[PDB]
Amino acid sequence: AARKSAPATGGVKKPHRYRPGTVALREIRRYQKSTELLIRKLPFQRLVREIAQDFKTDLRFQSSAVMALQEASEAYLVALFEDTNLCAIHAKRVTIMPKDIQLARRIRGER
Amino acid sequence: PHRYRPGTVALREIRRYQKSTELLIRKLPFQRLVREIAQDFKTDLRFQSSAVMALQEASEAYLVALFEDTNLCAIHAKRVTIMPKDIQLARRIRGER
Amino acid sequence: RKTRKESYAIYVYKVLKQVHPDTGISSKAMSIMNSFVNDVFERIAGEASRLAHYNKRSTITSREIQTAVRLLLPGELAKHAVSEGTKAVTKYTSAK
Amino acid sequence: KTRKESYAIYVYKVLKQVHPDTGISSKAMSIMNSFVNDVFERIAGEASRLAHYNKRSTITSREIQTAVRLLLPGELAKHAVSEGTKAVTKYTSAK
Amino acid sequence: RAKAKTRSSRAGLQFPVGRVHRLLRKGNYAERVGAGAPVYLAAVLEYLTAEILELAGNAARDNKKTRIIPRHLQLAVRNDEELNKLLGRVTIAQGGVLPNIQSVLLPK
Amino acid sequence: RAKAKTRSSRAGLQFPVGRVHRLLRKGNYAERVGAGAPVYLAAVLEYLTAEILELAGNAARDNKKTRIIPRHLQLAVRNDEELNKLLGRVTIAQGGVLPNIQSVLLPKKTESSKSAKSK
Amino acid sequence: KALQKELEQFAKLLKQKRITLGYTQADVGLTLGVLFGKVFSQTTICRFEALQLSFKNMCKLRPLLQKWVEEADNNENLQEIRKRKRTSIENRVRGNLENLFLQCPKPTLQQISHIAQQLGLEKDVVRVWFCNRRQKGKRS
Amino acid sequence: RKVLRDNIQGITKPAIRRLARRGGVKRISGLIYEETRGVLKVFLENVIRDAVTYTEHAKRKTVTAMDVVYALKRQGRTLYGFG
Amino acid sequence: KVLRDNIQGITKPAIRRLARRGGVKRISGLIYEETRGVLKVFLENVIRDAVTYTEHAKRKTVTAMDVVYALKRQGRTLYGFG
DNA sequence: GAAGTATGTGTCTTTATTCACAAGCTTGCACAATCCCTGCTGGACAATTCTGAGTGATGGCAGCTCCCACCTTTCCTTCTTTCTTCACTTAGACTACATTTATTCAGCATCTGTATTGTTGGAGTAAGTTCCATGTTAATACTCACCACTGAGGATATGTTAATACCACTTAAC
DNA sequence: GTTAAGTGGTATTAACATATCCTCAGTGGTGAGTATTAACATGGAACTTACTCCAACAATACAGATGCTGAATAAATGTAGTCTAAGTGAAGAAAGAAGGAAAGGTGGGAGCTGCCATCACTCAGAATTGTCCAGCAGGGATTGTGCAAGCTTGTGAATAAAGACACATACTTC
Repeated sequence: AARKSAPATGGVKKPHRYRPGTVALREIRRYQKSTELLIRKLPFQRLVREIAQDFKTDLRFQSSAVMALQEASEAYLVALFEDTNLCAIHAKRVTIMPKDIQLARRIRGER
Repeated sequence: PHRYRPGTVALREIRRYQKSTELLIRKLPFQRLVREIAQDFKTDLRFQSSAVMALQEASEAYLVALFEDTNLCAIHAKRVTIMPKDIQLARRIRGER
Repeated sequence: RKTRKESYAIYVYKVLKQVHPDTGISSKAMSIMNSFVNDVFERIAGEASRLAHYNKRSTITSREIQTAVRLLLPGELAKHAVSEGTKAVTKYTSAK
Repeated sequence: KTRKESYAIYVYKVLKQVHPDTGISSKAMSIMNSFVNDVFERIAGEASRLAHYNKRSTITSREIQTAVRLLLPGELAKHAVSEGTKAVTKYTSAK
Repeated sequence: RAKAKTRSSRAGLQFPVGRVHRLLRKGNYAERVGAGAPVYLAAVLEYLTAEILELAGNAARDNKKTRIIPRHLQLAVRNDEELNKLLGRVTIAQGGVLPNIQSVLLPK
Repeated sequence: RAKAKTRSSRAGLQFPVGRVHRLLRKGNYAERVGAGAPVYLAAVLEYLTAEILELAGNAARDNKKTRIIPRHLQLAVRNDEELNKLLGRVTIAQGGVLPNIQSVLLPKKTESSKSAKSK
Repeated sequence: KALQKELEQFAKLLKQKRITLGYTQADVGLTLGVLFGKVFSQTTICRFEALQLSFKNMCKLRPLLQKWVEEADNNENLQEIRKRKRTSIENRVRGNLENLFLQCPKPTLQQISHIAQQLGLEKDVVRVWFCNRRQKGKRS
Repeated sequence: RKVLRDNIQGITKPAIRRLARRGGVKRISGLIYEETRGVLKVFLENVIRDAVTYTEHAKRKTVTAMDVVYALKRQGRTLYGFG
Repeated sequence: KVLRDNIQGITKPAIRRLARRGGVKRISGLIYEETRGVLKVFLENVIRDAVTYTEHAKRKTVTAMDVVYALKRQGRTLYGFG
């Protein structure tokens, strides 16, 4: 059918902008080369103490105890995002959705 | 003559096999497969009757549970047909690939 | 005569006759229930054995068993199992 | 301070064999110490129940060999079995 | 000499405290075993046994059966949220599966 | 009394046979422990250590480092098909992940065809 | 007289309407065929819009195009939803026929039938080609 | 002295279809059956290899139910009802 | 409003960084709330077991070994902390 | 949309099947009583390590604005899978016998625990040092928007010739 | 004899094959621009090396529990054959599911800016943990006793199996 438009455009000066996915791919390479913890330590440390209040009051934590929790927590979340990414690609997407997390966790045996 | 639609009988099979508890693989074909696999590990191997039966209960439980995971991968991809790509994804997430 | 083989069959049956006086059990379900008790025994005793090793203890006590129960049984199961275990030790201690 | 034993010097002895001009960080040695401890319990735990299954009171090199075959994946299992029997052969021949 | 009373009767249990004590002693768990450990363990084992048998007898009654078979144990364990978690990685022989069909597979 | 010789030296092992024997005896594994069990276990433990350290030492040389860090242990373990199966449920602290981007996420290479055009 | 300039003005406006309506010259011939029955080839439309055809032909095709431009403006979809067949002669047939000349300029129909069967051409095609051969040879 | 071969094909397509029905599958691709046979062979090889390892350690020549049960437990696949 | 619930201290950029190390290229906006719920469940299971080891030892401080023991008990062995 | 029809599942009854429950026997293990001793407990005390507070600097986050590539919906084609039928091919059952193996003693070999002594390997602490993280710089490589080149297919212009058409001459009919 | 049709003869006409040209799509080449990589110098902290010392290991003897070999043998699995019906395999027709194309829209990405919450550091205190030492009671070891539990038989209740009847649902027709 007659589906036509006007392809008018122009440019004089424009600050450089990367396409939607160039920086995201750059970030994947950056954070897969690195080995540091990706969650801030103080916000995570507060979360650990908040959760532990449900189990015991006036609980003390060693510095390495919170660090051991953080290393395990991010390892669990990074590995879960690897399974979540596979489900998104399985469903012919590149965007991970909450249903991909739920499918990955269900197959693992957590749901 | 009488013809059911493509999927009415399949749902009927799902209900009857989820209601029963018997083994769904023939015993002799499975027993022969067990003895063939064991030949790679030790020549002149004997098997108890219950040793093969235990292998069949575990094998069918493993396969039924994998098809449940496989089915969820098919529905996730907006399908009702389970495909080999669904078995591969289910086994990869489980940690077998 | 065949060698004696111990099982929890007579004890699982006694427990059954309290919860369901008129209900019986087949020998295949009794064999599954015997495997369940043995499997849970190794879990609790194995977990309690590690607790003594962690704390440099040479004895497994009801305190090690109680901690193992809380570590293995989930949620409402652990709370009731601790209640039954504590009630039995209290009753056993008061007797002799 | 009370003494705390670890496999640090033995892991360093092995490292100086395979890679003479290579060091190891203290965090990596903590990981390598955990690896040796973890594998020790896996083999000793499997060997312990092998004796229980077979109604044996003694853990021998046969229980250790079977536990290595059950736990290690294939090429690791047959190389470790070769190393284990080679050491037991050398140990017996020596004294 | 005093007439023997089993440690199960002292604790008011059905499971054998004396046998559980021997299995703890000979299972290579610790150098020593306390007096209350077999009593605590037999009480926990007896409770977990009664939990399954209660739910399995109900499933047997729901099928008009007066005898528990492996199918009823499977139904009891999988229909209890906590027992299914305890026995999550456990296969019950001749138990089958739960009758669950996905809603997207049903006819319109 | 004769001169002392370590059981590690008799077997030719760097790992301690006498200490492995003690850990077996006090680990509550069996009522008795044979003489060859600590020798076999120490030789297996030493072999696995050399396997990891050989691969991790290779990794350090690729990053032009003369010192193994946890990153190199993770790279060594995860790049070996058999060490990755042995340590499949193990988390190595400060180890990171293997660099791996799924091929469907990589940008579409330059190419263009022509569909039916009515303009 | 002024019919020349009136035709020229009509042709320029005809080109403008054809370009505005989005119709190719082959499409113009197809429309003329499906609305009158005398389908014309796109070469004729080219020679028209460029004003190449002869004056008599100019006047002859004026009315058909007038009617088409005055009619097609209403609806195009339904319209969208008899050539003077001119068989070509391939070069070897041309050479063979030239060989058949230089000996018998005007063959009889008895020989014409044989020639037609020999080279696989229609009798009417061979007859008209023979006539035009004579015609162009008598030009000079 | 007897030898066997071509026995994975004895796990027939109807038998695989029944297993998918108990798994709640309504529609099955044509290439599932070959994929399933490879999946079962890998699973059975792992369990039998451990079962024979338990058998040869016991200095035995017959594989008992306990050897299978022990092997399955070692894979995290505890099986109730066989000892 | 400023962040109130502690779980909210696991910021969206922090979750995006974890997805980048996981190879994720594009993230739905509902992932972050799902990820915070997932982490809170994981931490509850580990901390509950880590405290259970602590109260058994009759201590008040949670040591690194309690976390390591709790992780191992869940089939998530962690190396490098004892 | 109902009526109607065919198929399948469920339900109640009757009857044979089987398998669980109880009675009877023996054996080994649980209890009772006793003695011994060491692991665990409670107290006191040093010391150590974690919590709470304050501080300064800055970088990471939160909120924002575009805008475009991705997800979702709709529509259509195709071809894969389902359902049914029918021939036939093994599985299941069951006897019967052959062959291997797992169990049991019995005697003896040998291997491990236990105790004691002496030393030496390994852990902790201290000095000695060199690898690596950090910075600055430069070079290289990647991304992205702009400019342009050119080839392909369709659509026009040509050269050229089949094909018809107009006209003079002859020839056939009433 | 006159008039309409057939036969040629020459002028016009219009379509074919191929020659040009318009326009649009695909490359790509390209500078700017940004980010990653590599070189090089430097300080420090994190490693390696060298010393005490002390607890764990080895050497030595010996007792006794554990395992070995051979014999005999019962238990158990394998092997083969026979028969019947339950299940499998192949084929054919067709429904509908899978997948591609197309369009739209919206949600997520990239980038920008301001600020506040994280981080690194320090300190002071108190709460906790570790060590040491006495001591005593809980647990092991032992022996004698008996009775609970396992094995072996035996039977009535539970379950499976027809068999007929009653739905309940599905699918085509009207």
